[PDB]
Amino acid sequence: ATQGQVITCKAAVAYEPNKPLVIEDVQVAPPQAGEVRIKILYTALCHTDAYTWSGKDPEGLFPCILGHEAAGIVESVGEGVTEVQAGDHVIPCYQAECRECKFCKSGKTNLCGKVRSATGVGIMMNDRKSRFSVNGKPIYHFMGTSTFSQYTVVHDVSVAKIDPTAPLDKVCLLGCGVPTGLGAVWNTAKVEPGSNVAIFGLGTVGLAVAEGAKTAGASRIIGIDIDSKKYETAKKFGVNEFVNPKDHDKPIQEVIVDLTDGGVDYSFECIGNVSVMRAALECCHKGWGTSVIVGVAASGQEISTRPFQLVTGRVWKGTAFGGFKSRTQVPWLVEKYMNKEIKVDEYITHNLTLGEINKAFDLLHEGTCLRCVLDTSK
Amino acid sequence: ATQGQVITCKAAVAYEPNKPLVIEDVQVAPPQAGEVRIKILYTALCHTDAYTWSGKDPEGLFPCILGHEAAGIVESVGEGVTEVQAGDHVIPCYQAECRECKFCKSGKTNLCGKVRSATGVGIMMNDRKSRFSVNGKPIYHFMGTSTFSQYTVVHDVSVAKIDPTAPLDKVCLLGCGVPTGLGAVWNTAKVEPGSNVAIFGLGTVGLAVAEGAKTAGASRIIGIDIDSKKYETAKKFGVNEFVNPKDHDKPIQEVIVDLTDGGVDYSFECIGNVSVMRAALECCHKGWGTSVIVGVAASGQEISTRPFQLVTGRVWKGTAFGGFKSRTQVPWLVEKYMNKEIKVDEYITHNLTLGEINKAFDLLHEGTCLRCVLDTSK
Ligand SMILES: NC(=O)C1=CN([C@@H]2O[C@H](COP(=O)(O)OP(=O)(O)OC[C@H]3O[C@@H](n4cnc5c(N)ncnc54)[C@H](O)[C@@H]3O)[C@@H](O)[C@H]2O)C=CC1
Ligand SMILES: NC(=O)C1=CN([C@@H]2O[C@H](COP(=O)(O)OP(=O)(O)OC[C@H]3O[C@@H](n4cnc5c(N)ncnc54)[C@H](O)[C@@H]3O)[C@@H](O)[C@H]2O)C=CC1
Ligand SMILES: [Zn+2]
Ligand SMILES: [Zn+2]
Ligand SMILES: [Zn+2]
Ligand SMILES: [Zn+2]
Repeated sequence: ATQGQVITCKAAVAYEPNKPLVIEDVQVAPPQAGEVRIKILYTALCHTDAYTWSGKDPEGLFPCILGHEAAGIVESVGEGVTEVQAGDHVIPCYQAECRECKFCKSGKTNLCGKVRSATGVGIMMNDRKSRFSVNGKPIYHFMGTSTFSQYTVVHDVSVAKIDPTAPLDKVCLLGCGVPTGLGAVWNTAKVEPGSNVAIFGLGTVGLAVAEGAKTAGASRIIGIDIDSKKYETAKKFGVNEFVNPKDHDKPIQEVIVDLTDGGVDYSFECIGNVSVMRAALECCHKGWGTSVIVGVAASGQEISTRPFQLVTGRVWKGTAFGGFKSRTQVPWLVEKYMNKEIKVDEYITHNLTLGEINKAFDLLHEGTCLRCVLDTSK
Repeated sequence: ATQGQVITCKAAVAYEPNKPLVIEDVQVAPPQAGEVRIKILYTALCHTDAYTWSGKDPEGLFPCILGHEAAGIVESVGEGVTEVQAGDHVIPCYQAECRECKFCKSGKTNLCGKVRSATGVGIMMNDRKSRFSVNGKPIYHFMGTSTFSQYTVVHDVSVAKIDPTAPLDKVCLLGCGVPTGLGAVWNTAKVEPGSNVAIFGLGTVGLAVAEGAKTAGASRIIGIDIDSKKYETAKKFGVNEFVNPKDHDKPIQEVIVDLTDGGVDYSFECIGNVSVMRAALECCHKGWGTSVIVGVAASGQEISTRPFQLVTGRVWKGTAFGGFKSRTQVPWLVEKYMNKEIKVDEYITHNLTLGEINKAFDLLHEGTCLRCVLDTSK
């Protein structure tokens, strides 16, 4: 048994903004009530990790174990945990689903407040302390997940139990960008067959929106990116027209309006840039157009438009994890992937190891990844 | 000019139930106010035609010119007609869209009563007489369309103006089965991505439902037909599992429930058989399942179920022309076909001429057609 015992293991610790992550031996405490200790086998990285690592995250706390896109196998569970057990295959999710709060009970949102008072400050609810340490001193959790490690401890309300035959080096991506993108189409916008759609930003999120739109039956799927190399790549995900704002003097919204004779039925902003968010709203069609903000803007940044845009029938909205309830629906997305109904594999451009995580981050930084997946054994 | 003049032309006249249609020379009167005379180039036939021809239609009136799935070119228009003109390419529709009645104004239905008091009894609204005759004696219109003719006269509220570059030997199918099927999914049911669907009856309507479901993002698309040869054909339209009721002693609803562990999210009955309609309702999932009746049952036939089926969350509904507004949306479907977003060609199994219409009906009778299209020039 490792159960009830401290586990020493490899993990990538971020000690300071912008410094290379150091691969330490760390102590992972056993799970307390309501907690789940997971053997993480594969973890993906994304710009959300890098953002905090670069010291730009006002909620960032050092030293910490980053990582929030993973899949693994439950090693043990704490007192009272019943939905997973040792041996279950799981995806830890930064977005909880407690099923007991007024948000979960509402039936009108996927947001759940249950553990965010602890996970927002790098600790666990049960004792308001961390489960990670080196040389007797605590290392903060990150986003309730901390998946840059061979083992992590997470709240049971954050653990999705998945099909035990799913490939763990692929379905690690179903914890972040892919569900956000697909559900922005399916849940937040509810795009109807024949809709025309604009997608601003063709990274992983944007490409998942394009797949979502394609699956929902959209007609014109117009991608907008400042990097024209993204178009060739985006075609397999369903993007079927492309505009680079740099090729035009006019604001991009006017360009899209001209291209569609009035605007799109739905737009999605998958960058996190307030000016593009405004453009995405303003390129929607009068009367019925809807824009969904998926991008996460920096602190203090504001979106603007003229109220006539909304008075004349446009709707402004946004999405958090595609509107998916994590514990209930991440398993459902895994099922759809196993049935070849959603892409996952095609988003993984590189496969490295946890040991080479610093190299993964260099790949991320240079725009070379869609998703880079890390094997935590080496 | 043929305009303002009577036109003599070929047309297939049905004089008596079950007798071979006779290809006469007929007189087509010029259009009066609100009417449109159309040079019909291609017309498809379907079981709706045959039903009336076989004398089973209580609204059937003889002698008559059958046919309701066509495409052509406007020859002339009557007083006051402004939405089409001579030379426009058109699809005459059995379902009007006047835009002025309480049904059109409702925003809650595609049914329009405007001309059905005349078209239901084989005549025109303007003068309550027919525009067809042989040897001075009147021939009734059928379904406001009468497309088994080189020329017909229809109400302007029934004429969809379409893209002038569309192939008229294909888009004749967008006046009946294909929109009914696609819109049963898109408009009546509003099937969401990932839904499981059952389709009862894999003719043209059923196959259009399958295409609709596929386009909407459905997961399991289960086809049910008493002819197992329909499965191979149905696969290209999106059917991905198949059940023949004959291979099972249990009622088909129990079979589907077993296959899906509880039932489908949506079912569609595309036959017109009250017992299968009940089966389609009862194979829907508790809590949220919805069945859509597309099939048109015989007079006096009734559907039945136990109320607990509905009390426990199933919804029973039906569709008329897929919920599409004809004049506004048939042009839209043509646009989608031209953009390769909906199939049309694949439903056309044979191409004959109006002269061989009796042979077309034999093909129809033996189950050999999905859709048989007729060139009216020969
Ligand atoms: N709402 C939510 O729950 C979630 C939001 N996100 C957010 O989604 C956004 C995208 O994430 P990823 O796809 O991983 O990022 P990414 O960095 O891989 O992709 C960004 C893309 O936007 C393009 N771009 C940058 N500036 C542009 C401009 N001015 N106009 C057009 N294109 C431009 C880049 O060329 C790049 O292709 C981020 O803000 C991220 O925080 C991510 C996950 C969940
Ligand atoms: N609601 C509306 O607006 C419209 C309704 N319709 C109706 O849709 C229905 C289907 O039309 P089409 O596809 O042209 O007919 P079809 O005759 O081409 O297809 C009927 C299919 O049902 C199958 N079938 C017959 N009995 C069966 C059973 N007991 N169980 C399972 N399968 C069975 C046959 O094998 C055949 O494949 C008809 O009732 C027609 O009147 C057609 C157009 C519009
Ligand atoms: Zn991520
Ligand atoms: Zn909750
Ligand atoms: Zn028909
Ligand atoms: Zn009307």
